[PDB]
Amino acid sequence: GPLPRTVELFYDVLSPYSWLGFEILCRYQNIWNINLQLRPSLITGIMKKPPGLLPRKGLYMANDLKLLRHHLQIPIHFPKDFLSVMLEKGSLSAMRFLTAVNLEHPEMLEKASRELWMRVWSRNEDITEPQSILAAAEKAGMSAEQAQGLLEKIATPKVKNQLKETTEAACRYGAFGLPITVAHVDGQTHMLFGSDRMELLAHLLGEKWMGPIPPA
Amino acid sequence: GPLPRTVELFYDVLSPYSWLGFEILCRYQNIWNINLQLRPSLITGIMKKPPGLLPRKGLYMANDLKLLRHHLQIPIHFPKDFLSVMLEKGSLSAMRFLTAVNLEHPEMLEKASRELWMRVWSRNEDITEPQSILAAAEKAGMSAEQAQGLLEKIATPKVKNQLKETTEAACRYGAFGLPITVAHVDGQTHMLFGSDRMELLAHLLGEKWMGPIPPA
Repeated sequence: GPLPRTVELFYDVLSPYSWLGFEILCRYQNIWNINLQLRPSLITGIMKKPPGLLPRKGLYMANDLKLLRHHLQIPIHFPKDFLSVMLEKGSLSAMRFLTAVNLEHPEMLEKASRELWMRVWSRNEDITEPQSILAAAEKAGMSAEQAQGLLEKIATPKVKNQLKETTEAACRYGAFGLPITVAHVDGQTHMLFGSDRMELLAHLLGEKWMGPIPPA
Repeated sequence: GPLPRTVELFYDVLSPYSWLGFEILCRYQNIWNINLQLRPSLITGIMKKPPGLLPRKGLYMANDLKLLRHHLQIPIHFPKDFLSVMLEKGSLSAMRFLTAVNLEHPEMLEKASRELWMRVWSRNEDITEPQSILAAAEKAGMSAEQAQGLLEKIATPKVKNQLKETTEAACRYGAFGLPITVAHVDGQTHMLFGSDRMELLAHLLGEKWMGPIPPA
């Protein structure tokens, strides 16, 4: 039959909306005729303040994630401590780990990514310490040795360069933030920003949109 | 039967995404059990730069409106001249006119608003000159005298104050930009930003989402 359309998702586990778009795409990956390609990326390679105590956009995000938790049925929870803190700690080791997973055991990438989001954006757990990464990896179903082997590659030139190259690809697609979803279909390439454009994606693909929680 | 839910749309004809959200809402106004309340507002009362020649977000908007023209079937066209120019000229008279229409002939507000968007965001026509406003009003189906009568009220304290008050209401709902859609349902008030959250709105209302172009 006709070849599946490649849909690339560029994401960083530090991004709440990246998780939301990720889950919607994963839900459609065996329904639509697509080749979902996960692209672990680093927001700090892309991103190029209000004096008010409680900025309007910050309030909006807090309210929005509350609604989207229910709408998408994803257990996303705003962190108990300052967002600034999670963000300052960063996701470098985590994204390098996911890059290593992509290179060695791509079939584990989806669950590994989900488990890291579950730490940072569901349970408010650290994702910068080695033990933290390993905990997520083992929850994803990786063996301790497998996870430890991948952990040891986080700082290798190959993994560091792959993450840079993937992040650069996002930039070349016009990314000003994550997530971006890139569909290659009908002889064109389309970049969509955020988690709220999946119905438009469906239309680009000529596929049926059944909402953020499609049936069996 | 149960009372319709009030859904407020705060908009400025200078905003392209306000037009898009407007049309989707107007399409559902007699399908869902809602009382659609149009709220003419002024972006300049709410809004509180990249050195690069062609900023990424500007490219994104250009590409996005191209896709959305087809997805929503709305004849939106990026202006031939600099956006900065349309924006510098502003929409003050136009939004005051629409405020006057809301106060005197609310049943004409939908078409009057549409015709002003058709000028600025479809045909790249001026919306600051009196003759421009009148042209849109007459296209909406207003009599020349009716339109002229409203035009003469643009600078009255009553109209000026109403526009300020409406814009202030948007601010009090947390607006950091337009459009915002405010649904009062199930004992809560929810503010949604932009034109891409209408499926979420449907879910809040317990109504069926049939895409941006619902059937008869």
